[PDB]
Amino acid sequence: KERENQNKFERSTYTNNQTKDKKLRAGLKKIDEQYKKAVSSAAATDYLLPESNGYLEPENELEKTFKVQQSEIKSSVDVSTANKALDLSLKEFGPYHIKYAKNGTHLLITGRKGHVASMDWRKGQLRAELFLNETCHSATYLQNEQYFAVAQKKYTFIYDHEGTELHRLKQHIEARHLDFLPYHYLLVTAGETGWLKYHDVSTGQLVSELRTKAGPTMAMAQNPWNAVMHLGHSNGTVSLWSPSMPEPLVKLLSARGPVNSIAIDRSGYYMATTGADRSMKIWDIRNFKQLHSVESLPTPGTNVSISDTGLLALSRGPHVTLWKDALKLSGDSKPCFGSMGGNPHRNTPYMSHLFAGNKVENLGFVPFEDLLGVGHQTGITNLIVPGAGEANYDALELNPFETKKQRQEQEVRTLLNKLPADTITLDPNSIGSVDKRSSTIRLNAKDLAQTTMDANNKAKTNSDIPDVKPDVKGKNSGLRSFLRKKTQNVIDERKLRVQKQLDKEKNIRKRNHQIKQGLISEDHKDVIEEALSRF
Amino acid sequence: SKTRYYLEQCIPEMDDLVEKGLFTKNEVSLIMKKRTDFEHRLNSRGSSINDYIKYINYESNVNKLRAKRCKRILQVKKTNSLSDWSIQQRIGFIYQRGTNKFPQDLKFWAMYLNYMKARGNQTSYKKIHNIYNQLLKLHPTNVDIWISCAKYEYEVHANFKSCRNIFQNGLRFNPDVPKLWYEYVKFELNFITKLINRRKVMGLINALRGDIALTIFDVCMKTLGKHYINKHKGYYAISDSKMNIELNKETLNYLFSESLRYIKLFDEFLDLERDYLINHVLQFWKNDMYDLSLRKDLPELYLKTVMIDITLNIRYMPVEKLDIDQLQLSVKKYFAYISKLDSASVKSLKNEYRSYLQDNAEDDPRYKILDLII
Amino acid sequence: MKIKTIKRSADDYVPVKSTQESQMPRNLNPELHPFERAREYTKALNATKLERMFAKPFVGQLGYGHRDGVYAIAKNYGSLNKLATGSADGVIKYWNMSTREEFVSFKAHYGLVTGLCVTQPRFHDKKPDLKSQNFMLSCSDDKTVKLWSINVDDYSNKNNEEGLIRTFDGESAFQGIDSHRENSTFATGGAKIHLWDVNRLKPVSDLSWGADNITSLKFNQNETDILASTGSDNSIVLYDLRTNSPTQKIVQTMRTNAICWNPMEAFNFVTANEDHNAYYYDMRNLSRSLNVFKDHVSAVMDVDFSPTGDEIVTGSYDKSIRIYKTNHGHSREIYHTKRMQHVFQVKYSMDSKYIISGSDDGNVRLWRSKAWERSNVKTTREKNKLEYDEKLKERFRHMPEIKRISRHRHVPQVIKKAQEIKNIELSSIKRREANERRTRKDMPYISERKKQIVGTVHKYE
Amino acid sequence: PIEYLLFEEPTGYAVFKVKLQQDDIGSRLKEVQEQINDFGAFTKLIELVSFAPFKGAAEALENANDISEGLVSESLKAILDLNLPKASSKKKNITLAISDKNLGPSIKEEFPYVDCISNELAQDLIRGVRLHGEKLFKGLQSGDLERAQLGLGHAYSRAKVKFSVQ
Amino acid sequence: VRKLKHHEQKLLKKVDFLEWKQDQGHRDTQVMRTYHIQNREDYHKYNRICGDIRRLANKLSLLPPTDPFRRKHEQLLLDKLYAMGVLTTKSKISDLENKVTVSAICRRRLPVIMHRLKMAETIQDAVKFIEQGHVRVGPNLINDPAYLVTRNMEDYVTWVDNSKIKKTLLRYRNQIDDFDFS
RNA sequence: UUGAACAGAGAGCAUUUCCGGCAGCAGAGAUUUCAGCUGU
Repeated sequence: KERENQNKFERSTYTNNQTKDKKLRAGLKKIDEQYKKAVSSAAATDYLLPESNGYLEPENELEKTFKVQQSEIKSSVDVSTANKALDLSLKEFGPYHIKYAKNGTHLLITGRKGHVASMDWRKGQLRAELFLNETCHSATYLQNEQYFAVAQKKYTFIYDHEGTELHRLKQHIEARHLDFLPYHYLLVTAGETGWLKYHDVSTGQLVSELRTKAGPTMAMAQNPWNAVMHLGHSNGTVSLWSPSMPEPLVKLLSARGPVNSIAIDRSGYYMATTGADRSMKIWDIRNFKQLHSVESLPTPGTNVSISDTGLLALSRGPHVTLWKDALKLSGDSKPCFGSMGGNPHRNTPYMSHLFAGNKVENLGFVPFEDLLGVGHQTGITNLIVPGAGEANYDALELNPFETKKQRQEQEVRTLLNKLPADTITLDPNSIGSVDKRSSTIRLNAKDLAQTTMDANNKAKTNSDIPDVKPDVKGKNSGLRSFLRKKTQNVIDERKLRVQKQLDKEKNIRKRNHQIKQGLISEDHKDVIEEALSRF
Repeated sequence: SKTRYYLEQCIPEMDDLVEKGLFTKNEVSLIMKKRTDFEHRLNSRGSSINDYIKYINYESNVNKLRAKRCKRILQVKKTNSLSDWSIQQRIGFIYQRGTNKFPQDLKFWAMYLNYMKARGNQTSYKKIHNIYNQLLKLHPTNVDIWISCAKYEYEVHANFKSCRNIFQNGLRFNPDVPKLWYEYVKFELNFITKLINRRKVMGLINALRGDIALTIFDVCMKTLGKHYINKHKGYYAISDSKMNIELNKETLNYLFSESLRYIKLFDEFLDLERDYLINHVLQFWKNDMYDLSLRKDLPELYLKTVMIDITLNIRYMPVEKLDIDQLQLSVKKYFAYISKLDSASVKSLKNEYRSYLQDNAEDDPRYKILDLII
Repeated sequence: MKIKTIKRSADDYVPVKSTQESQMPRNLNPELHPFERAREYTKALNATKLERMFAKPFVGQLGYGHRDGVYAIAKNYGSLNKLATGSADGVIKYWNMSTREEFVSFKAHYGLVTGLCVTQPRFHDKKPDLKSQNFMLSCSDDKTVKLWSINVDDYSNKNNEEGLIRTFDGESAFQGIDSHRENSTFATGGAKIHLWDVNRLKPVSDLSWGADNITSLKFNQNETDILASTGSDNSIVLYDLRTNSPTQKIVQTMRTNAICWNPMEAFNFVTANEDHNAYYYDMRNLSRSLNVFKDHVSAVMDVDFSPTGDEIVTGSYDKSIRIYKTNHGHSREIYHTKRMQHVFQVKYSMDSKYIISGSDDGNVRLWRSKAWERSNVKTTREKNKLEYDEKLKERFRHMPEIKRISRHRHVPQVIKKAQEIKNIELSSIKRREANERRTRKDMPYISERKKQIVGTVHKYE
Repeated sequence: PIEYLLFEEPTGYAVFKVKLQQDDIGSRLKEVQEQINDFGAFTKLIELVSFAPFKGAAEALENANDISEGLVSESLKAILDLNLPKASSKKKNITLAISDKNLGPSIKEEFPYVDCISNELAQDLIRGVRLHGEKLFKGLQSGDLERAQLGLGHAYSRAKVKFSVQ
Repeated sequence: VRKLKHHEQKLLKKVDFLEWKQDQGHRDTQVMRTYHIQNREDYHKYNRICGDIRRLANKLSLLPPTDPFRRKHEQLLLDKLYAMGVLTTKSKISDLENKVTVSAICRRRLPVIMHRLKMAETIQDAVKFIEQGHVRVGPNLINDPAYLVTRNMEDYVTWVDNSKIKKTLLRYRNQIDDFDFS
């Protein structure tokens, strides 16, 4: 019941800023007891969790954590991990865009000249290698290692497991950025057209075309928590999109100049964006407040990536530089480069690497291992980053050790429970709710009778009229705002009685001004008009 | 699955085991990962009784480490909370699962029963009675379960009526094994010896004889004979009279060698009338089983019956007051043998001579015994 | 520097021997499992669609049916698969509802067999072999109540005098009949309601409120000495046999065609009457129904409780039966067929899983209670899956996109059109009532549960 | 209700304890009639509690002839006395399921607290355990049941015909 | 992907991972398989041209049936495509909408003209032979298989001289004259 | 329908009756476990 890690398992609910029905009160006590019992027996599983995340801790003060070479790491770790830290070297086809699968099993490299390859990177099994002689840009897997989508010279192509072409997308005119929403089965695409396109991969149907209306799209990342896509344009504007709304759900002014790279935490809370104004920014995403602004980098951060344990890798040409606990709200977590005189409130880099001769293309963490695979101008290189991988995976979401029968069955299972595209909101706790209109107090038809009664008495009681008040500075008197917002040709009875009540309000303001200034006494209310009433 | 269910049935004891701070969290994780290995191997496919046994051995070792570490950390024998009974409850339940999954393994059944008896004051004899009940329903043929069951309820609990019920039900199931019969006679003479020695003790402070054992001897011989003749020449009795008579003598040899074993294991009950309770067996041997014990074959066993009868009161020490008082009895028996048989008279005289020369100042009486046997 | 990485060790996750399942190392983090509302929403939606494609409720008609329409049905309350039906040309039958074949068929009477029920007849001189004979008695409008024995194949204990062990006789016709669950007693309604026992050939007593005829009876099930009756002066009269006397009547707007008592609440009953709804009434306060089940379009002819006391089944004169939950007040499922005409007698089998319907084309049909539930025994994986789906449909029950699927059936043409014109007439009388409520002063609000009780003897304070 | 089951077979007598009742009113339905071919849905219904084997081929032949002409033998009496609980003779007897409607009276003559059921529900539970056989027994018997049935069928036939080898 | 069971096949009817609706039945793949088209966009670069001819024939049929602008331009387009070999006959004007087709423009390629002239055995071997540089039209060697060989210009498809294939057919009929190199 | 005596089952329901607190010691079972009495 005490459970030091319950706040990770808590679920937030509706607060309005208690009942008398006994049966409903019992139902609500049962609901609250069941919720607390399920949270406690859910959070009591960290005893059962098998592995533990890695670390590298300096054990000294002369040992800085970032001056540790990969040679020292590969000596100090075991042979399975130092054999996983691969190094492909493929010099003639161009800068290699690297993508992994969603589990750590497969790798998909995409040379800029023509060279695409889907492989098992920890076996030695390559299962597609194809030299599409035109300049390919990016590639992703779709829902398995079985299908992969490549963004070629203009058209996006979809190839199967052994490389045969399955589809040539006539839309997706010039993709440069591909992505996949795997619960929703949507291939997302942006590029040199200013359009964002979602292609439902199961049925085969373009779910949405969205005008970004900001020229070519410079960076694009997926928020894994709610599957909204963050794009990054040439204004230094990040924009959060959903396939339901033909506009961005949010528009953030992140940087000056363009935006080079976007990366999102897997808890959907933080976003690191680097722009070409040599600046990195860390954003809260659930509140859209800017946490950190690391400005004046030595050279513009061309790539950002965020692991499953909140590490933050930045690439600025040849350099790769990782910070640990830079996704926090304290200012003493802002990622710096040097602790001026050993200041322990400064976030010096976790580690670093200099890909000396070349310039890195893009980073991607291997999903469930302690590796950061970065693709560069001559091939691929995994980097053993010890603090940067979810060690305790869930095996009935996605499984590194899966078999062919488990792959077949999990494929049909997720295909069956494919979420629709319209359930992509800014938060996924919104699709059991009631409307944000349609009032909270449930109307038990006595109030519906009362609503018809006030609607039947809106005339001759003036319920749909602003009430008379002379003491509200009559240049903004509400009734004059009614008469001014209405169109000045038409006459209707509502504006007739608003006109009458405005003149009445002006008369009461006239007599209050007169008996404030003292030209007249208390009421003396027009003796002969009193007598001539009844006529 | 269900490995997840059992694996999270195991967490409140280690909530307790970290609260009472003897095991830290970092080693609760270690015993829990080994528990994960074992639980998956148990209730997946491809399982074995050795996986059950290795789980029980690991749970005993972590229990003993928990007791040792509770003594060493807290200087207290037991923390009188959940942590001390729950792992014994776990070991009992692993045993229960393994016995309900593989109920062909008497080794695992016996390890269950030995653990549940030797659990101590924590256990219940109704929790022993239920697992003896289901083991005995599963294996009605394996007689050593009934033997151990009655011996548990007598030589621990001493409930004589219920051990009588156990032996009567087991003899309803297999009236063919002589081991069950001989252990029933053993129980009953154990019972009457405890009965008459408590009679002697209560007499010293301040009806029921071996007749029950004689009746179970009677029905023991009758049923064992019926089952052996119905057993051999198995499928049918399609035979001639030569096979009938030869098989009837064959059952007689089997039955009477076993009643010899009854006597040689009957004699050691020296607090009651061993003479009378061997005299009833000698009297039952004296009658005929339609195979003519003294009129015909089993004539060497007729000599063995006469020899047992002659030594029945001559079961004596070297102190030969009784032998001097009743040597004329053996002399009259040897005279009756010399008056009737021809080669058996010679064999009985020679065997009585070697009997005196084996079971024989006092050497002058030994010359008198040699000149009495000469 | 200390360096630790992720070590997977490859034996804890992919097993050594080839004959066992792989592990499922597992992490209950919500960040691991992201879309927790949409994922179980689409599971609830797929569950509702799978319910709507697994709904196949018709099991089978039993036998070849009668010749002239089934007007009386009684299940026997101790044995699960035996059910006795009486036609309108006399021939009553005992049914084995597993093979769906008759044990025996008796030309019982010459007029209509107007009611029948079952018994364990406690004679004081004969012990009836209840494990081999089953007993049903039957009243008619040739003025007779006959009691029959049936040879029954349910045990093999023994190893034969079937028909008409005795013939009770009256002076007027008989309409309904129901038996006490103990003490060999039964009661018949007719021109007047009599109480009988199976020993004497004459009524023990006559328990008549007035000289108005009696159309239906039911005994109570627990608290086994309270009778209830429907008289054709729209009347519901309770009877108490501890005082051997009538108890209280209420008079309604239209005539009650059937009563059935609650097996699990002992004082609640449900009346099925001619205004096309069924009223769930309390015995200890008969001034208001405590539920109204409102979905038929013609005169409701019979009602039954499930033996769990949880839902009622209700067959009417539109050719359809309907299952209502007890706590709601509207339908839960309609069963119709083209070959089912004018369903007159509906019972809920004692399993609470099947529903027996007797129409007037001759036939007796078996329906499922839950039309999407099969009857096999279920392994633990699919039992957990199916009750998970039912809990998920329950909590998402009124999202619009799954409400409009779990609400939707194919109702036949006449019942549909009668429903929609009843809806427009109901909206017109609501609107005109609201207008006259706007004008006049003394317009009270009578509740829907009091809209139909034109009076009560022995008023309440 | 079908609480215990009696299956006689050439190795011995077995008493099963019924866990779940198969469906009575839908007993001819498709899923109910294929759950006795499925094993993962038959072990939900039937569970073994006792198996008393035979002494040999002599006792097996005598018991096969007694089970033929419907007489309760001593081994059958012993196993039913061990397994079936002491119910009433007048109010809710215990309930055994057999395959022979004229073995029924012979069992009720010895144990009058036992109702013997042989209708089609007990019949298809019986044919379920005859269909599965060695899997239900949890590995506890010695002897190949195929060789047992071969020897027993030859024994029964030679006895019934009075086959002479002389 | 796993040959869905019956409730799955009923619950997800539109799922198909290979054939989509925008593929138009894989006719790019199918006619480029028929005529052995090397690179992927040749079908669609021909499809733009078939679309332009069919658009123009549509707009040009929408004019009144008597006016000479309509009649003259339909005859000019019809003679143009017939002399380009894309059409087979200039008989009726509904050939401009029915029978102009990417497979027609592809049948007018050079390896297909080779195969229909019996200069190879199949379209793949014709593609191999003119990738290997044996085939000239007129005097000049042609090296890419995409070359479109009009009605006049298919009287000049020959092999080059000194080609081993010309040498071997002349020496098959033992008419090989080694004076003129082959 | 009730009661008696008898035979049970473990399958229910409690509780302030003791124990799961230590020494002295015998006895039983393979250096450890179990089986009762004199004061807490």
